[PDB]
Amino acid sequence: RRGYTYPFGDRGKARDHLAVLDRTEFDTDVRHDAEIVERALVSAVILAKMSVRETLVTAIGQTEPIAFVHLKDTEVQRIEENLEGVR
Amino acid sequence: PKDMYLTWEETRGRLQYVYLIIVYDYDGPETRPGIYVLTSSIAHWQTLVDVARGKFARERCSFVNRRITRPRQIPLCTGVIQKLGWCLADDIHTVVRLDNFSVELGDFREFV
Amino acid sequence: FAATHNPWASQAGCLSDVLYNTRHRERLGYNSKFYSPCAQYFNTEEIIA
Amino acid sequence: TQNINTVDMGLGYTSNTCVAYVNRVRTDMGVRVQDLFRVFPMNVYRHDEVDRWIRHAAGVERPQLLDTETISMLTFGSMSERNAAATVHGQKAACELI
Amino acid sequence: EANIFCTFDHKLSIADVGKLTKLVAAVVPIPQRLHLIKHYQLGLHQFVDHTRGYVRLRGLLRNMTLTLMRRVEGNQILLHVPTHGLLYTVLNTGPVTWEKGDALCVLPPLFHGPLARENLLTLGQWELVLPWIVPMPLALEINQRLLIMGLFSLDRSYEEVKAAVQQLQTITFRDATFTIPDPVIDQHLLIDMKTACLSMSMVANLASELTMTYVRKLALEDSSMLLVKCQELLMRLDRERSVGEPRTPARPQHVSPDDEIARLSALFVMLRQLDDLIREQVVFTVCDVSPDNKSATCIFKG
Amino acid sequence: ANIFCTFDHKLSIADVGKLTKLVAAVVPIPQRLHLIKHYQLGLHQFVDHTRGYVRLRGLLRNMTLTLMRRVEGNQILLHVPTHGLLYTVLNTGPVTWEKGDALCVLPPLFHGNLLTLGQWELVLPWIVPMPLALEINQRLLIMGLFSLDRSYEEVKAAVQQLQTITFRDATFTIPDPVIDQHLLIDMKTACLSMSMVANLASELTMTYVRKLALEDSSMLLVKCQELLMRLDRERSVGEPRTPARPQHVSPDDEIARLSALFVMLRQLDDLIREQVVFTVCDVSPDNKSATCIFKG
Repeated sequence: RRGYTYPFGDRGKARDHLAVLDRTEFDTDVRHDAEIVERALVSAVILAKMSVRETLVTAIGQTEPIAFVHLKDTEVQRIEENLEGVR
Repeated sequence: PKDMYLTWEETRGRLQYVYLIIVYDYDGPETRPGIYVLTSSIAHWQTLVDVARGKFARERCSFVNRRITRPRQIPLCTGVIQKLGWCLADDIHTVVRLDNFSVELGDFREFV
Repeated sequence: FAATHNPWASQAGCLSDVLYNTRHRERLGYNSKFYSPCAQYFNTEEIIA
Repeated sequence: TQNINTVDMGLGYTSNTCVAYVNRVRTDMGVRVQDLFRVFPMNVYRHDEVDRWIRHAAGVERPQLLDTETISMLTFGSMSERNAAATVHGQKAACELI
Repeated sequence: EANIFCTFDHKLSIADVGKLTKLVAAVVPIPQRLHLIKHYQLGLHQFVDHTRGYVRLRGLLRNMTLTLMRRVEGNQILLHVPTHGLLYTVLNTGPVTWEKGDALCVLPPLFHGPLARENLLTLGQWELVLPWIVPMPLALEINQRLLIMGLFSLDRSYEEVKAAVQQLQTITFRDATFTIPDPVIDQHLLIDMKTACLSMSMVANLASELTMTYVRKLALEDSSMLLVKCQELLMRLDRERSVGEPRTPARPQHVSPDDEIARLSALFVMLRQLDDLIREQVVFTVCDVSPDNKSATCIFKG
Repeated sequence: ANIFCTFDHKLSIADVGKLTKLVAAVVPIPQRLHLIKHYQLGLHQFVDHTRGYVRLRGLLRNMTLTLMRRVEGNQILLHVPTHGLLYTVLNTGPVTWEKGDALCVLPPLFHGNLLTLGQWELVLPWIVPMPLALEINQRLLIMGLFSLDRSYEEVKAAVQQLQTITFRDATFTIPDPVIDQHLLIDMKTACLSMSMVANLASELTMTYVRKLALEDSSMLLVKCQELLMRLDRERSVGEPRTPARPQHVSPDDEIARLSALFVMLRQLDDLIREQVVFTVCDVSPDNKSATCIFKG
């Protein structure tokens, strides 16, 4: 809903990724959850990258890395410390 | 035919125009279309449609009821008027049939 | 014996040859009723044919 | 109906024609330039407020309300001048070139 | 049957027969379709009754059959009912500009504005008022403005409806201006509003998930004049509803085009049903007009 | 009534042999004038790149049709048909006829044997049965609605499915309304108008059933209001709480809504309706001409 209300540069490329974001539904098993969250996450981060108009990589057959957006680097270190403690 | 004939009149108009009218009553599960032959003194199409709407509002509410009770099935229409011609008030004969009949094969004009 | 006295008008591709060319006004949906008096020197299909 | 027809029997140009004598000037010979905002009526700026400001500062009026003659003005080429009240100088005529 | 004779009751002066003989090839509405009639059944003055409703005259005038006036000889005028498809001629008494290639309708007499009260026929307590033979776009505009004045005026105080109706009654058609005299709320007008409301709701239901968002798609895409002039209306609508932003449309999920064809077919049915309530039938289609706009000929019945 | 259509050009006798094959065809004329030139003949007076389809169907409503009767060497006797009497016309369009079919008239977009002069060409409208006419009319209109999003491919498969047309001995290629990723202008106004009418139909009945049920309120209004509630509930189900319509509206915005609804409904009559012209009678063998009654 925050993606539909937000004005981007172009709307079709944001639109099909928002449509990918609308297809985030889960089953009772968790084997498919851990693979559908990566497509939900790459769609969310490319909305995050196109919403601020930052240059995303566009190599042939290239994937966007799952990265936090617009944070302080000590906050990045603290949140990765927490996620490693989860690991 | 005495069954299909009907009117809303004292039939004392001089020039009795005739009208084929069918409806679509959806109180049945599929459809119960009441086919009707209708004479009338009135000749203009639109005001006749308004009088018929005043007379057949039960089929209209049945039509909207079909629309709410089944969204995937499309409701086709509600009814279709088509005039055939006109006669005189003494040309009727009680099966009611007509001795003279001017013809006018009009168009299928739908209405809701 | 010059090249061109108005480089914004002559070559096919300037503003006036897409503002006053009738065959270029149809790509922009112009009001047909007006008589543009400049539209007699700027066509090509009326001119070169 | 008389269905006449004619054959030229000239080797070259027999008939001539001279512009001989002038009575009057039907146009204005004025400076009222050809206004673009009727001859290209549909085109507007993408930002709304700046286009409102430009049509305010140029005198040319926007469509006030959406009626059928305005739609026919946009789709067809129509009579979009809505001609002047007094007409003491005949027609009006100019154009533009940069 | 094609010819009917109307006889007058009063004696006729030279002024009476002189006023009548200028009315050759004019329109006369007759209700009764009887072979012989008195002059009380002539024209429209038997049903002209103000403070009753213009829609009443528009309703009953729609049912009355027409004729032309020719062979006036005193105490008889010999009206001739035209039949379908033949070529007849018509003189317009109403001051309406006529153009060729145009289709005509019959409306009750709405006054020109000076209120000339040119009855153009003199009796002691009878007048010959005439319906206006009017081109189709003006009559369509009359029915449209009539229905707008009908729908708007419900549950309104006199102030806002006065300040709107004083704008809405004024019409313009080819350097002329007319008004609607008796626009009151009547029963036939009310049932036409209910049918229009049912039809509009059926258009609301029978729209797919892509025809609803096409104007949103073009509002993202293009910027013409009418794009802005429609986007302001839809934007004011969605802003009066929600104080959020009007969302960008999405990708079409379920495409299965037979549903869209049947959907547009039902939309077409309901939209023709809505459109017939403002469109009247063509009662005359012209062939050529006089350059004085005093008469013309027409290939249709009455 | 007779119309005499002459040619100012030179007429080759080979073109007379071409023209006498058009012994009786439908041609439209902009105004019933007794003596006329050939520049008003046909549909070549309206052809361009930008107008396209809906302009011709709008200009065909007010044109009067006529039939060629005989051929003189430099004038053609055109004969305006009158209602009720019957004439023999020729099947110009690609569809073949059957008995009893109501014939409608349509501008020939696909058309591709015509009279040829230096600047003037002859083009004749398709005389199609009415159900096929409505069928390709709604096909072209849905194909115009889909015109903005063809960057995706299942919608490309959809418009490819909508491209062909099923009829008796008929696989036509209806031309694409969107050209070079842009729509022609009158179809753009048409699809925009039906889009905004579909929008205001949603956004005004929620007020007007309330405004109208303060009178006698039958069950029609009740089921209409429940259907409107179903539309609202299925509309805003993926949305925040509700649209939350207000009651105290400004009058003039409501006037500008309703007048716009009706005035854009006004410019869709050419697409929702069909001029029936001929009701056909007994057809010739091999179906290249037919005696038909002019129901106009």
